[PDB]
Amino acid sequence: FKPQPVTLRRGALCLEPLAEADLVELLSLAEANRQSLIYMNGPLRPDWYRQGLAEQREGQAVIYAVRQDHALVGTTRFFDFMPGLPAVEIGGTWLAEDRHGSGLNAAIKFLMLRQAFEQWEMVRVQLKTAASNLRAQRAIEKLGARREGQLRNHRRLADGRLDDSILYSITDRDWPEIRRTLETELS
Amino acid sequence: FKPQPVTLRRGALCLEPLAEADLVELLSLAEANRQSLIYMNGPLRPDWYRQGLAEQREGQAVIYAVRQDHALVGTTRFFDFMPGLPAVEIGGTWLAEDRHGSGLNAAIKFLMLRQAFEQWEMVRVQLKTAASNLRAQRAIEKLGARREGQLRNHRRLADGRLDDSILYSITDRDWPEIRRTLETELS
Ligand SMILES: CC(C)(COP(=O)(O)OP(=O)(O)OC[C@H]1O[C@@H](n2cnc3c(N)ncnc32)[C@H](O)[C@@H]1OP(=O)(O)O)[C@@H](O)C(=O)NCCC(=O)NCCS
Ligand SMILES: CC(C)(COP(=O)(O)OP(=O)(O)OC[C@H]1O[C@@H](n2cnc3c(N)ncnc32)[C@H](O)[C@@H]1OP(=O)(O)O)[C@@H](O)C(=O)NCCC(=O)NCCS
Repeated sequence: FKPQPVTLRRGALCLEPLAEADLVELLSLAEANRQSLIYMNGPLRPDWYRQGLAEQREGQAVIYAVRQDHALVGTTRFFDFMPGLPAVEIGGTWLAEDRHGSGLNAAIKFLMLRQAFEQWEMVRVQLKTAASNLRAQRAIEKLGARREGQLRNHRRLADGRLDDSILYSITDRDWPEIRRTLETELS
Repeated sequence: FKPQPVTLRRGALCLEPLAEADLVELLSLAEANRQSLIYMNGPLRPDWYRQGLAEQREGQAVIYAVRQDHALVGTTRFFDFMPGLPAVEIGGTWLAEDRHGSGLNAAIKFLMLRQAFEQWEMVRVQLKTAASNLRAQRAIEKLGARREGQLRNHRRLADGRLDDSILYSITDRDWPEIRRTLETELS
C-alpha cells in the first residue's frame, strides 16, 4: 500500500493536491470566512498550508484544494495513514460560508471515501471534530458515520482552551450503505 | 514538556530506557510468552523494538525495558505525543506471564502516570488495547481510566487478524484520584 497524489472529480467539482501555488488564493479566502472557521485554528496563517504541503513530502498526508474550475472554495485532506490495515482519516476540511448548506461537503466526502474504500482498499476511515463544533458534528452524522466516542482534553481551540473531540468511523462493511445514501441526496 | 529519556524506579522494579543491547533478550523473552502476547502486533519481531529506539531520537517515543532488579522482565513505552496540549499515550506494555497479577503493572503504571502528569504537566494520557484483549481491558479499568470507545477495524493481532481497539484516557482532574488509589493500592 502507498498513497500517491490523485485528482478527484465529480461534475462541477474538482479535488486536486495543494500545490504551493495555491496558498495565496487559499489564504485571503479564509480571511473572508473568519467567522465560520473558528473551531480549527490554522486558518489564515498560511504557515498552515505549508505545514499542509510539508506532510506530503514526508508521506504523511495527501492534501487537497476544492474547486469549481476554481474558485477554491475550501480545502480538505486525507491523513493519519495506517497501512497495515489500511485506514485513513479525513479532516482539515473547510469551505467558504457560501458553500455550506449546499451539499458541497457531501460531494467532497463521497469522492474521497469511494477513493479510500474502492481504490485504497481500506477498512476504516476516521473523521474527528471538536466537542463544541456542532455544525461539523451533524455534518459527519448526516454522512452516516458511527460516533465511537469523545476524547476528553484532546484539542485546544483558536483560543488556546481545551476541548474534547468527537470521533467517527466508517468501516469497509459500512461503505455500500454509506455510499448509497450519498448517491441519494446527490439525486 | 520534553520527552527525555528517564529512569523511574520503585523497589525491586526499575524501568530504564531501551537500548539496542536489550533487544536480543527481549525477542527471546517474548517467544517464551508467545501465547500470552497474541493480542499485540510487533512483539516477536526484534525490529518492532528497534523502531521505538529509532523514534527515541525523532522525539516520537520514550521506550522502556522493565526489569526486576536484575532480570529483564518486560517492556512498556510512551508514545503518541501531542505537545500542543500536551498529552501522551502509554502502551507497548507487556510483562512475562509470571508477573501477571503479581502486582508489578500497577507500579509500572503509577510511575509513568506520575511522570506524565506531575513532571510533564500533561492534560491527557490515553491508552488503547484490543477489543479481543480481556485482561488488558480489566487492567486499564483498574487504573481509573474512562472507556472512551470501541474503535472498529482499528488494529491487527499477532495472527494479523483484524480487530477493534478500546480507547481509555485519563485527564488531569482524574489524576489526583488515580494517584491516590495507586497509593491505596500499594498501601
Ligand atoms: C463543516 C464545514 C464543511 C461546513 O460543512 P456543511 O456543508 O455545512 O455540512 P452540511 O451542509 O451537511 O450541514 C451541516 C449540518 O450542520 C447543521 N448545523 C449547522 N449549524 C448548527 C448548529 N449550531 N446546531 C445544530 N446544527 C447545526 C446544519 O443545519 C446542517 O444540518 P441540517 O441539514 O440539519 O440543517 C466547514 O465549513 C467548517 O467550517 N469546519 C469543519 C472542521 C472539521 O471538523 N473538519 C474535519 C471534519 S471532515
Ligand atoms: C498487561 C498484560 C501483561 C496483563 O497483565 P496484568 O497487568 O498483570 O493484569 P493485572 O493483574 O494488572 O490485572 C488483570 C486483572 O484482570 C483479570 N482478568 C479479566 N479478564 C481476564 C481474562 N480473560 N483472563 C485473565 N484475567 C482476566 C485478572 O484476574 C486480573 O485480576 P483482577 O481483575 O481480578 O484483579 C497482558 O495481558 C497483555 O497482553 N497486554 C496487552 C497490552 C496492550 O495492548 N495494552 C497496552 C496498553 S498498556
